[PDB]
Amino acid sequence: MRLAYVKNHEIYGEKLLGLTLRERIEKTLQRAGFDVRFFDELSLEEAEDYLIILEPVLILERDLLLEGRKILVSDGFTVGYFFGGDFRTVFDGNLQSSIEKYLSLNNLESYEIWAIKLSNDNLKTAEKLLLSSLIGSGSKYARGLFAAIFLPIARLLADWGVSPDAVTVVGTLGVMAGALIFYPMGQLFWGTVVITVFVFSDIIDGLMARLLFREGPWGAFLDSYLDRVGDSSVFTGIVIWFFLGGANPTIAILALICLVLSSLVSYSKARAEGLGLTANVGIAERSERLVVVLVATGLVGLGIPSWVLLVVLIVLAIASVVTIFQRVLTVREQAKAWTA
Amino acid sequence: MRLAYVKNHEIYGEKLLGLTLRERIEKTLQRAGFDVRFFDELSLEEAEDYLIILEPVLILERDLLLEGRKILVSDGFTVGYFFGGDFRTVFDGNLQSSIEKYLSLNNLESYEIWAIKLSNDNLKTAEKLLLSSLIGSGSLNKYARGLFAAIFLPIARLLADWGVSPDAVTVVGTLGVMAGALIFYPMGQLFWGTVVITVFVFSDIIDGLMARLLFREGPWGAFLDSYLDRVGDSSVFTGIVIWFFLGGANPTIAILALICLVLSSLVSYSKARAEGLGLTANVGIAERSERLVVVLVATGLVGLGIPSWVLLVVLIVLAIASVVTIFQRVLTVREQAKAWTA
Ligand SMILES: [Mg+2]
Ligand SMILES: [Mg+2]
Ligand SMILES: [Mg+2]
Ligand SMILES: [Mg+2]
Repeated sequence: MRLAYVKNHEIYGEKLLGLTLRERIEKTLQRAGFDVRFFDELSLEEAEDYLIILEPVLILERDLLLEGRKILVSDGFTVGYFFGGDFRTVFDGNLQSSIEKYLSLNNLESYEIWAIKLSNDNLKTAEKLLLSSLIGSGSKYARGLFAAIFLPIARLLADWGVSPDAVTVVGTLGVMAGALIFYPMGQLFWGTVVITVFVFSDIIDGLMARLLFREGPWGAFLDSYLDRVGDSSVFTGIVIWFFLGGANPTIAILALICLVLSSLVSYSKARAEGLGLTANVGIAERSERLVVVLVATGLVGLGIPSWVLLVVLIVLAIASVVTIFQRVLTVREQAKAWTA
Repeated sequence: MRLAYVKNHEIYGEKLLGLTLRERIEKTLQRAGFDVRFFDELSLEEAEDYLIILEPVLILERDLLLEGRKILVSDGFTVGYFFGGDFRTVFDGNLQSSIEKYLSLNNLESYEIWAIKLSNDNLKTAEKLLLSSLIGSGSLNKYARGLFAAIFLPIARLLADWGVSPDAVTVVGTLGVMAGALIFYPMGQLFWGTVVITVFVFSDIIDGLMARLLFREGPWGAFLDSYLDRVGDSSVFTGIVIWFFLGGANPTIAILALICLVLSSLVSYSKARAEGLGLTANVGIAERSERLVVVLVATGLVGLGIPSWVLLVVLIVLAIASVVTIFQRVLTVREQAKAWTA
């Protein structure tokens, strides 16, 4: 059993991005496999590991792995100590004496972590940093600019108490509204701007789920599922429009083939992960495919010749096919390697 | 190291459903984590576990779990003995004496297994039983089940003798379905397309049987079956959609087919992704073969000239069933996740 004692502070009560700093550090430490005890004055319990944080601190590092005794530091600051169970036979109720004694007794290296010391003045800074910590793998210059463009939305939704599931669902309904209503009507441009607007909700729900500590398998599932639904709806709309009012059967056929191939490309990865093996490899990514399809469709909606769309649909189809082939090949390799 | 000694016989060399009985028992014992030694006369080696099979026997039980010393029996028959390492200090070179002495020394309980004693006369029977043990059929009458196994015995024999792999069967079958769906249907031949698809559809059951029979049960097999099954169904709906959007001149049917295509993809993806996440969802009102049956029968009927609204109705009902299936799966995985946090 691992125990972590954190000292109470005045600033731990402040609310940051929907949680308090106290609950946030507590849940953070919980993610590290520690049972958290808040203390004004320490009463030690029998256990194996002891992680002692004194000064108020915001830990920005996502995965913290603590193995063996050591000292926790950020930019010259000492944020906390990690002592083993032996320290229970040391601590006499005086802090510095027991610390310096355990340090004279034990030789410990220094471990670098991503953290910021809390102060009343730098809270804004802390918030900014916290926002920056959520990112990746993202777009690195572009990533920095990126955090800047999606930071206010995440901040706003976090402050209003909006859940990420709500965001995912609303976004998908928006995409469905653009794809299944405007497109069959023959409005390709406005449909495209609606879809494009409500598509970034995937990245939004990821930031909010990460920010609010909710995460989980359900979260991952929902993002993936609704993402699939979204793409399928987009292609469905294209297919419908060009089969009827668009009066272009060949585009409609290519779009339909792309719909099916998309479903199959997603299903390959999903089913593979289901068998316990893995396949992340493919040339075609959801956002890139989305981008080319949306840009082409929008262009055609502004009057660009439809053969551009024909070409892009051909290329996307072929890319989906070779991606499928790649995935099937690597899962084959994995299986045959697993049997041996 | 675990050792299993099986005594050599004249009939072990005979080939049954593509393998010899000898290789079959050896590979069976290999699946149990045993190193197999075939012997005309026993030479014992130092080891931990000793599994001794004397009489020629075809073991029909799939998973055999052996923990601790015990006696192996099938329907009153005693098929073999399981002795520990101590038996190395017993065997003096006589078989019967050391076995009966060790049986007099040690009290071992009796474990029931599914197996059949080999004889020259009953070979046909054995073949039948093995076949019957390998094939599943969902919700089939025991008469219907017997009949079904009876109709696939010649097929299994033929494919086993010709050297055809189960992968070959799955792929060929899927190509057949695709040939029916993406060629005949867009041409406007719904009936013949339907008969092509219906003919090449049973290949799923065939590849399951062959993969089980030839002992290739691995993760690759499951992957390939699932994937090509998805490809097949998607191709079927794709064909329907294409035909009815252009020459079939029925936009509402085409739309219903497209919606069903998407919902099908989503219903499958739900299960695949759920399993990927480590949770499970086997629950839904709709099963693949039943859906296949109603769709194919309706489409074929329309292809023989029956009015297309029948197909419209069946597509609506199938759509709704897919939707509620989606609800069940999403709801239960939600329940599981929320239950997992608690
Ligand atoms: Mg998302
Ligand atoms: Mg996503
Ligand atoms: Mg099969
Ligand atoms: Mg199958």
